[PDB]
Amino acid sequence: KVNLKYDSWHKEVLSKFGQMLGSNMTEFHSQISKSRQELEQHSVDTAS
Amino acid sequence: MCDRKAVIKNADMSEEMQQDSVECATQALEKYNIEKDIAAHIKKEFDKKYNPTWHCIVGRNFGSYVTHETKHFIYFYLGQVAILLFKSG
Amino acid sequence: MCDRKAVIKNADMSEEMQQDSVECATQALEKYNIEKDIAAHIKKEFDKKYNPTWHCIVGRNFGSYVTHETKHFIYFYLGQVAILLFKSG
Repeated sequence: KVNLKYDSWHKEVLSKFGQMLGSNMTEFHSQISKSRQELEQHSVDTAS
Repeated sequence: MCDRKAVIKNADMSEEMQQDSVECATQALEKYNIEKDIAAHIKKEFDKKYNPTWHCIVGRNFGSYVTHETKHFIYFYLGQVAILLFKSG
Repeated sequence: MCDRKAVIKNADMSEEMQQDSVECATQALEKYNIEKDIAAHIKKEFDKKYNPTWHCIVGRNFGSYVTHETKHFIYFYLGQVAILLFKSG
């Protein structure tokens, strides 16, 4: 009984991390999709 | 339905198109048995869907290094079959 | 030089271009032990020589169906190693 309890507790504890993993995924996307445009943006000319 | 879990081994992608790739590659593998023909089916179906042109390979032992269009590159595993698909052109 | 006879299956490109592919592919196979690095070598040296964008696939079994611009397609065997090199970009 307590071994099954350990297993269930460990599994549900594991389940918490996916939210923060998705958070870092969102960070990945925000970096890449914006950085493509940002690298295409600037140049030596354009006296702005 | 044989639950061949997808492990996507690289992608410069959005997620919806990756899952479309997984689903349709599973459909092709269920429908055909020739790796060349699997890649052919997947390549035509994406060429129809998200506008040409891609390049798709289906196989077990193969290594690749190509240049692709941004947000248009996937490479995953279904069962024992590695499937790469990148848009360039 | 181990005379790995380049039995060439599919080809839409010139014979000197074929021979350049075959020579530097012997070069890539004799220099590298990983098929991914071999393909990276060949694609990079074709990008240097015959301009981007090349796509090289080195493997022992795989299914390929790609769109290539004309005069830029090779698919041959060095020993048991299948090599598919095509330009698309």
